[PDB]
Amino acid sequence: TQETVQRILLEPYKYLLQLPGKQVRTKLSQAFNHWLKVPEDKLQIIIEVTEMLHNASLLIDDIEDNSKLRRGFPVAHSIYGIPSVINSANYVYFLGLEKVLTLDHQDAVKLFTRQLLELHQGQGLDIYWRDNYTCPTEEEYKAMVLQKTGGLFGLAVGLMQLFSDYKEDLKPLLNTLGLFFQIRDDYANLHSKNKSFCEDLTEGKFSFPTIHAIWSRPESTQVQNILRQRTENIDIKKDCVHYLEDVGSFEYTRNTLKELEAKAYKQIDARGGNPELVALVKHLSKMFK
Amino acid sequence: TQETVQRILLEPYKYLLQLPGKQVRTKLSQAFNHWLKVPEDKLQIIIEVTEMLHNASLLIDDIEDNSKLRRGFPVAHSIYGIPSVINSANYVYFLGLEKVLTLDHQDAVKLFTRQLLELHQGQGLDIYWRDNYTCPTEEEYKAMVLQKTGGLFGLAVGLMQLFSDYKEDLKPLLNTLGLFFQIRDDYANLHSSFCEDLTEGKFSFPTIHAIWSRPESTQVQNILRQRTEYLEDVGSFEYTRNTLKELEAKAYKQIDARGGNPELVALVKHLSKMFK
Repeated sequence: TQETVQRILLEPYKYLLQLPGKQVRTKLSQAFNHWLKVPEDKLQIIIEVTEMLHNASLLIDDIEDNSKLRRGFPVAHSIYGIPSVINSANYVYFLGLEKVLTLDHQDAVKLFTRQLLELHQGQGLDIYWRDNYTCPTEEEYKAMVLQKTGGLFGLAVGLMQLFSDYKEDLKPLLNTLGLFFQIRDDYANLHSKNKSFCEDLTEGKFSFPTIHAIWSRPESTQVQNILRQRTENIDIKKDCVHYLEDVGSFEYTRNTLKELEAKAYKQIDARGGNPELVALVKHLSKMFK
Repeated sequence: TQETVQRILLEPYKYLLQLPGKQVRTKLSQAFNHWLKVPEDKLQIIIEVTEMLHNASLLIDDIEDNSKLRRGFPVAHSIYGIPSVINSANYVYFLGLEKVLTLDHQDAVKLFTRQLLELHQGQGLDIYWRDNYTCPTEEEYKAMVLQKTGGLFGLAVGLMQLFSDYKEDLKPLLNTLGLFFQIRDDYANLHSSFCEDLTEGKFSFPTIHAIWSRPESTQVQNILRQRTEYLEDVGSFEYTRNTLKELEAKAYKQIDARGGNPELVALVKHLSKMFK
């Protein structure tokens, strides 16, 4: 009956849509429309595509990170099982490709193909580093973030620019915003004090503050011992936070974010200014200010 | 030095490739070019896409069925972990789409999307029945197989048809070959345990016959899910053997209806020795 089969195939995806989300990709797309001025018919398809693909990748991320909860609620594969979530999220990917084909543009699929290939390289490296106990350098981590986060950012803005007269190069600004967002999340996860606490330590992932501490003081192995343990001991995680403070990694992260915030303002002005985008950067910058 | 990233991302996929296995999709697609006469440069790209999608779907299936072994060796996620295999397989999916774009044909991506959506609908039904222990009927299983297995055969011949003037209908033969190859794999895995797959809810052609050969009022189970609502007294393996014997004969008549194809006939006859 087709409508029946699509219903059971989208069930894990529909569960995730009800969970609390931030929709930052929507808020960044609307800010970039200040320049691009994309007609509303194409713009809605673009936004649906982007959030479709972003929501499907969250389903996959939670499996790949062994997450237990998502925003306070049980994770999707805890309820529907790993096999259903994989097939559902993967099915959504190709529903997104099907929707991209409705934009009626020869370059749209090429963009889709490139950006999804970028996101899988980013996510793959991040997984590989964690699963093979290989701590990346700061440069390597930044290069990976540009792919993992720049993937969907670049898909949205790139597709918009296909239907815009504004042809200026927005890729440097997008790279700054990709780093800014990811490192700000790394900082919040650890520098924060019901609510989850340092779940990146429990997930054993190398984040920006832990990477700095590892290479800053290689004589010590404290952070490695905690990440390898992949434990949920609150006290062990608290001791990791105390270490990153004395080593000065939280300050290093704040200075990195402040420098990124300043580059974003300089890059936004070069592109002609964008009060919506500027206001958004400032509001997110208070966290480390 | 940046191509190392690509080697890392394809480690689980390359492990399954190295595993000794028949390349039916390749020889089948080469035998179909006896009719379609695709230029060899385009045929090679089509073959690569097909085997890419095939081996990537195998990495995912083994997770989705909790398989322990493939081609006699441990499953890739038992070596590289489930996270790496999911990413690797999905990466190959979009490397396959990128390779399709090199065919330089406006209709290729539309065909790629349609078949990929068909495959995930077949794989999703297979998972749903297994999770709810609602064994499918023979009819339901065969409809599911024509998507989960024909979807890939249909991509290969469909793309070949984009570069050919041959306009004869090959869909009946493809449906026959798809059912044939699937039931043959079902027979081989269970022939040289029944209770294991049954206890675990793994539904295949021989076990489907075992369930529905008796009263089998599995409507209590079907009333618990979005589902709703096997003849002569013979063994399940023998029923599978007769079904396969019928499919081989149907394939021969359909090949003869298309003027003949000695390589295709030889491929079927060779694969048919499994149940004879």
